[PDB]
Amino acid sequence: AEILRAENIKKVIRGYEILKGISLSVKKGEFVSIIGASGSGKSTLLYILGLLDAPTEGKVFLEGKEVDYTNEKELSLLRNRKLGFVFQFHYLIPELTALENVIVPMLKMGKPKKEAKERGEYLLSELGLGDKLSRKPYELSGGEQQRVAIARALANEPILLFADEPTGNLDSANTKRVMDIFLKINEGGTSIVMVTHERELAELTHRTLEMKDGKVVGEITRV
Amino acid sequence: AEILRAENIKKVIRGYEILKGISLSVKKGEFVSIIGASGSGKSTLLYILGLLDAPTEGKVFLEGKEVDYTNEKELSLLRNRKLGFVFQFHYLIPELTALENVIVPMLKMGKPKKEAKERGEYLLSELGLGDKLSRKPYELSGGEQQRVAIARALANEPILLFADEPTGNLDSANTKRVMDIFLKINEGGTSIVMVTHERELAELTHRTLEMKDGKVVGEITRV
Ligand SMILES: [Mg+2]
Ligand SMILES: [Mg+2]
Repeated sequence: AEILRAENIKKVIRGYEILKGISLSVKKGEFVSIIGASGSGKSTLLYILGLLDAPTEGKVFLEGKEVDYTNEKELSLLRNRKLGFVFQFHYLIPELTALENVIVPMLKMGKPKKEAKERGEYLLSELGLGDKLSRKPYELSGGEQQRVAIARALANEPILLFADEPTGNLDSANTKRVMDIFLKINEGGTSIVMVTHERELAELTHRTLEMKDGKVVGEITRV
Repeated sequence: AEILRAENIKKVIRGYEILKGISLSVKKGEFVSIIGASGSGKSTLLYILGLLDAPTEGKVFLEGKEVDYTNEKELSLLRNRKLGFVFQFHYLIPELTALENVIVPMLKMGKPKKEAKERGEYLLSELGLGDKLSRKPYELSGGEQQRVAIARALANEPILLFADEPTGNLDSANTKRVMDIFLKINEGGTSIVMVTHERELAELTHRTLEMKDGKVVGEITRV
């Protein structure tokens, strides 16, 4: 039940081939991790798979349909409708409450405000922030802000979450809390593709792609 | 040449007096730091001085005029016109370039786009990011993102910068780079009030207020 495929993806950045021909697929419901040395192309690949950057060569298919990277507005539309993102950085809006931050993407897509606020409240309860709904981000710790960002990532019921180093800058306890959140999300059926520096975190996922110098050099599958 | 004064500031949060009666002033051009144990009220004070939160009791005067905290829109107006903010977190907008992120506040105040973009480019050059103008935030490291945030803080030519733990999550080299940036800004004449966990950073400032249990308990002046 493919949800994502890449075919012969290459990416040139400043005259160098950062990605050198990658093909992969991801099934609906799968938790896939990507590991490899710094400069291997892991984040570059994730940004292409997540419709943030276009490939130089190759094709990407989302839910079995080829992605057209040539109209920015239409690409943003598809991305906002289908995908959610978590990064090391939380990109909260500091003048808005934790609740308001979560419903932003829903309002953007035209979801009615009542319905949107209820969803933002369900999501935030789900992620241990029911008590911080009205808090502004500069009041929240990094770990709490990550939980706001994950709630927001789930706002439009995405079919795929992309996570780029989601536990960076997080202590042990918050790293475990956030990884457990991802595990529970994936259990509910949402696919996740996660780039990580931590092999111990990759070990908790169903499949790991190992990268080196812009190629996939290894694949690890865990049952 | 007073730029800021607080008179008998108290702040009740969830039925407890977090700030218990604080009076202070800051002169134009001064670099003031605030230190003290966790729970001393340092960040709470900074948010009131920076017009982000209202006091429960007391008065704040900015450029010798009493601040009215009762109309949110008018308070936001004054804050956006006069003050800039740096936090441990960078609050960048990840779909916008480093340049676009800096001019946001200028456009908000009605500054023409050409003039705004030139300023955003001057500021970013000034802070070692001239080469990252078109980079999206998820490409930038935490240290670089802080430099984008400091540029943005300077966008409307504020009379006062407030910095809350601006070097948290930053390594040694970036901590020094960011502190040096603050020192250069202050040299140019901009006042800065900075909350920090690091006494070694407070030692580089002109004056330090020491807090304990919601009061100023000590003051250190350095020439
Ligand atoms: Mg991680
Ligand atoms: Mg600091």
